[PDB]
Amino acid sequence: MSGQFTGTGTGGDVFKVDLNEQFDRADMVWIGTASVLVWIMIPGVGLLYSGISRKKHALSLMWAALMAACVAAFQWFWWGYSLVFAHNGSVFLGTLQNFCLKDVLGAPSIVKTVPDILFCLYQGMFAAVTAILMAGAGCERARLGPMMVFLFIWLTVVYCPIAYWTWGGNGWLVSLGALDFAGGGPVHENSGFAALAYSLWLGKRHDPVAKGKVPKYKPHSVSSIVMGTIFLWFGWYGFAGGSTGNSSMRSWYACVNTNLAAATGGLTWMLVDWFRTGGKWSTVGLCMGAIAGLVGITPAAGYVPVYTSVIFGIVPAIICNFAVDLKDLLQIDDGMDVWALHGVGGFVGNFMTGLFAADYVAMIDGTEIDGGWMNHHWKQLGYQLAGSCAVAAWSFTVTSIILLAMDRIPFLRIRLHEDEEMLGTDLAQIGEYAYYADDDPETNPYVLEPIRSTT
Amino acid sequence: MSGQFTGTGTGGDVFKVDLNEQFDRADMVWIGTASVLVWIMIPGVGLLYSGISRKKHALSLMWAALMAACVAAFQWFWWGYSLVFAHNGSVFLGTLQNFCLKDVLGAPSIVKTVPDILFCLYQGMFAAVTAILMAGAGCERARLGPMMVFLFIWLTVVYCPIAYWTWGGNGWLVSLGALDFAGGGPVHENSGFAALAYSLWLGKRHDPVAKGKVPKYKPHSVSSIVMGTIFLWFGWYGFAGGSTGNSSMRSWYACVNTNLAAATGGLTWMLVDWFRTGGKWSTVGLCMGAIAGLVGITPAAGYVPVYTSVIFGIVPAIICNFAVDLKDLLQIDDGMDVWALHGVGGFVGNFMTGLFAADYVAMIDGTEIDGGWMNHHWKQLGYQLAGSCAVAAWSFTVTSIILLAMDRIPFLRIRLHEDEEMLGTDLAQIGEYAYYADDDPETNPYVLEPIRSTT
Amino acid sequence: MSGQFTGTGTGGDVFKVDLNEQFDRADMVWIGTASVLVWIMIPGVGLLYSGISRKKHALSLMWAALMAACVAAFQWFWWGYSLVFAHNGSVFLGTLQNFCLKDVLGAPSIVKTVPDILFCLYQGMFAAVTAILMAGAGCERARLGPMMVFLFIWLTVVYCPIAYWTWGGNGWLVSLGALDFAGGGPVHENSGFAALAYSLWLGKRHDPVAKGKVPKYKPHSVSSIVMGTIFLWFGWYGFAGGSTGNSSMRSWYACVNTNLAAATGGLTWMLVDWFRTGGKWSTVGLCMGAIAGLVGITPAAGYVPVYTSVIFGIVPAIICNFAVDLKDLLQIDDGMDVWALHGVGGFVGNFMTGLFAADYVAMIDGTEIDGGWMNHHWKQLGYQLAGSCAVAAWSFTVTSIILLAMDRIPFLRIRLHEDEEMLGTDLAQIGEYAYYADDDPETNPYVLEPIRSTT
Repeated sequence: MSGQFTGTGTGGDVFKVDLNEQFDRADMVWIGTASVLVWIMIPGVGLLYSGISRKKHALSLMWAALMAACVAAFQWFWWGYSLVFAHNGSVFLGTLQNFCLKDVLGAPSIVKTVPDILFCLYQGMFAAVTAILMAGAGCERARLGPMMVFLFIWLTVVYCPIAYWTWGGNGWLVSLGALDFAGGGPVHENSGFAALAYSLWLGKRHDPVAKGKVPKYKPHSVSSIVMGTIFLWFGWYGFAGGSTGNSSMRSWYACVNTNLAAATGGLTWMLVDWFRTGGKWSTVGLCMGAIAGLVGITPAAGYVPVYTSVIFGIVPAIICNFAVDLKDLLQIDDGMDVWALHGVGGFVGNFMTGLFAADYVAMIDGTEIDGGWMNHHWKQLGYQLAGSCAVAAWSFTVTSIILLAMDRIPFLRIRLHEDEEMLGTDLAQIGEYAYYADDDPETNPYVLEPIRSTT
Repeated sequence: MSGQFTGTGTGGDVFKVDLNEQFDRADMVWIGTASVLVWIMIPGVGLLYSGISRKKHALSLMWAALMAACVAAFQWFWWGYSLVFAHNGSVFLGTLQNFCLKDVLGAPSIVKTVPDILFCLYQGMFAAVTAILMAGAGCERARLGPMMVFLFIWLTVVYCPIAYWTWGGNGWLVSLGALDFAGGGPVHENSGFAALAYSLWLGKRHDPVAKGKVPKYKPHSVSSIVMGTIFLWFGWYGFAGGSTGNSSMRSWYACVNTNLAAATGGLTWMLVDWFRTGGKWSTVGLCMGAIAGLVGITPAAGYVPVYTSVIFGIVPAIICNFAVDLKDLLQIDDGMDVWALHGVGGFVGNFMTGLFAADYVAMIDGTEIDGGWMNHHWKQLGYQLAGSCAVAAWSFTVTSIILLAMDRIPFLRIRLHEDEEMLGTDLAQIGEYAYYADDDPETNPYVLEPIRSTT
Repeated sequence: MSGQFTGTGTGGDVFKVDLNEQFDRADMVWIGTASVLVWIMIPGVGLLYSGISRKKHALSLMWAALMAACVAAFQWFWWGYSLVFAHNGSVFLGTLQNFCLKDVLGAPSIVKTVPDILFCLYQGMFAAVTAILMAGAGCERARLGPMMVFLFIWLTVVYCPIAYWTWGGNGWLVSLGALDFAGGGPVHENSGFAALAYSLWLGKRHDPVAKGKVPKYKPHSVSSIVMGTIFLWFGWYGFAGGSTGNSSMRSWYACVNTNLAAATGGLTWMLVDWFRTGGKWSTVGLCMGAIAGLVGITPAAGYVPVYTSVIFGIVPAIICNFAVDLKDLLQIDDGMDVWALHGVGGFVGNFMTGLFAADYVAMIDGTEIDGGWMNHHWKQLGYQLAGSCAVAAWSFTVTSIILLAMDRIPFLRIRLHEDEEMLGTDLAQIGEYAYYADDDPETNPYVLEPIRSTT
């Protein structure tokens, strides 16, 4: 009544109008397919960080990726989507108008080429990828119940505000003119500096794997590293290629850039390791460099000329390779790989987007930008820096607050203090905890949860 | 001659007309993509049931999934497609009009938005998923040759009639008005009660893993469980999202519902295990609950409001978690996990579809239904029950007949009697059977087939 | 200026025209999705050939697949795409007009339904699949630096000319009328006869695994075989289904043919092994037969009637199964599995395409061909043979030249002579090479590179 297209609410009355008439069907199919591709990045993250670990984590990140898929999907439905995309928000956050996805259907989303329900599906996968990056960064000696509560809180007050600034209709970074093609701020920079907060507050200090003359690479499972890198590179075609919101050839241009950045990242990191080790070929390094290039190109893929995409592989791979060495200077391992690849890599890619963004690349599908230094729009570089500094500041500070507030509450503390922690070898010889005898997550039906040596 | 569009046979003469003009190209692309996604559910099933097993099966279900992909694809081409979709069928079964896919091309299928050749591709994947569920349920001490003959027969006289009732142009459940969005009857309820027939006739009785005080969860391979659950959740976007037959936003609505049902299923099952074990976190339980929610939402995903999708996770996860305990009461393990998740989960989801189905959800793409209790269409619940009872009755009874008839034929008996079965340790010390020395399917080039201790 | 559609160069001025208006959006979405699917075939190849190996390769092919993805993507961007698709080529090779993908954007590609940038993405995946087939065939005792230089050279002077003959605007096989639906010449025949050149020049002679009474199947990892076969069959829907360049139902017809050829290949090979071993069921054989059928149907999938697709499974599976026995006659293992499946299988499929190709199958999307023996176009068979003989001759001869020229240059030699090769057990007891103590690529951070026993 008349139920015709409103652009608001559900978008119109399905008994009176065909809400699909507002959208190009092929735009919708590509973003639906891209959503399925982003979903498999979630176990990709878990396999990557399970395999790279120089310590045997009690919690298996391949399994924890499914936990994170569950918690993130519930959080997004409950209020995460609304806090980012309620079409009635301020410049810093949305509202609860779409609580429990009420009225999320056929109105054109902030990306006008797809309806709200499809943009909800797609952008929910980005929230889930960020959740498993965060669970991966903070997984060492984590308690599972507190970890799930932590992810729910962290998505609500760290991810959703930064996403709003980046993508929301009134978000202040959008208005400023900062460029972030595929969510490098909300996913990579954000999770990387949240990882850093974990590292400096809850990570183990003077860690035996980061202390003295110890190997930079000493992986738990190379096959897990490679399988994770496979799922991540495969899924990144949806992550970057879908960030146009349409079926135009800017989507395929973005995919070419993504593949070439991954390829030149992997080769660059391996070559850097070859110089730095005196002639060894680093299995871990090739995979880390592919990830550095994928992270590097994320803010840029739909904005930069194809030949510059090799720079988004080369330069993040070099800078991140040396960032990992900071684990030695701090003597801290926990959380630091996620910070090195996603935090440093995300900062570097965002910065370089202000150099190489081109108005004629964006205009492949009609997208209008001032451009970067390629267009002599010199001010663009400061817009990038303002966004990166704001994301890093908010993620680091608020994550720190959550971690330290939970640490003060005994049943929410995410990581026990060691003097509180009964060893699994001793739990096993108690009958109530005999299942700790099996310390191999491939056969144990139960998570080897940290237990307070107070019962 | 004139070769114009007939709606029958091949659909028209390709030298005179463009058969593609009848269809929206984006509808076709989504259903083609959805078909590829359903295909990877096939190894998903195999990995899931290989990993969950409390017994070391001689036949590897990850490998047997490829066997099932082969046998199902051949059966579907030979006559399975025709028995379901020959456009000239009765109310209980189709015909042999499309034997060896004769004349399967460009006529609009029973789903009018895609042509016959594409609907054949898509629906053939559902048959294959059901084949590996059945091979998984009956895999313990199976003989491979008899198993392949069994699957061919079972698809023909169990799957294809139930599929016809559910999807065929004249199928009686269609006419009755029963709702089954994505094939929960033909795939899940059907395979689950066929599994039950296996369990009660050919499964081992007084089984040491189900007898006395034994662990409910004792998995063969947690990594296989998790990888299977990954492929299943990823592929389920095609399974449910493609069941609209089109590129409309009802497809994406169905995907949101599927993801939220999986997410709330996984968390619910894990929480139930946490209460029931006194505080342990169940690795197996999280994955089983995701599957219970995916099964639960299958008949409902394109029919129910988004906020009700959490109920299709919560309630199947609870009921299935207690259904698994029935393995203790019966002291039978073999076949029972497939019955618990797909049979019980499929029944519960189908039942709840009669409660929560809504005419305004179906109408997102113009689909016309009376609705469920959400529309005060109280009679809908009895239509659901009639379908579930008919599927369970046919699958249980006819599977029982096939299994017991094959058991009476020495060269077709699917599972040897134990008193007929030479132990692999003794075969190994015979020179003709020395390859039984390697009882690990990761390195053995040969299936460790059960051998009659009569040669 | 006027910047309107030119059909050349970038295709027009993005500030004046919408280059996307030239293309059906759903055609573009399917080819973008198909590109992502071909990408996962790359690790598919690596897992397959890592798992089938009867020798423990020091270089892990699952990891080397990512290396090959990197080197192939760079080579394609640098000049590989231009050497195949520069719209200004001769009848044997392209040019450097699109060096570093200059001007590759919105002009219609040689496949007029997609733009250059998308055809570049798609066809680059075929180059990468061929790169990992070649790295797999030559992986035994390979040195990694020389291998990467070899792949770059081999793509440039073996792959790119054969691809040009097959797909280029003026390619001589195109003009002759040879049929090759999905690149069976450039990918399978080419890599298979390049593998053969490796086998006969650099492979080990009188090899203990191929000499005397030794098992035909003795795999390194059955799970790797199965996972590789999963990724290959899943990805082949993009490989074959995308080779129409469009969203028509010829794409879905091609997928039905691909699935049925894989299915009948797998069953046929397993049955042949069952007869030939006296009743054993071959795990490796089922997977090899699926690959033989996938290779067999590649030149044919969009050209032959559905019922003939079973012949593209049966006949390649039989001929390839006996081709593998040639490893016994030669007493050579290295490289020969890639030749047997891709070289022999590719030749057989190409040959049979001249028998079974049908003008009424091609015309499903308007494609015009004379047809094969199904249309009494008897000359078609000689066109197939001319292409297969030219591909095999060029690939074998030029690969031989590259391998033997690199062998003469000490720092480029791909495989050390054994008398040059220090054993890993002795390297380990040197302090500079102690990391050779860990000969298991699952935990070693470094490739176990062959070292000259001269330092």
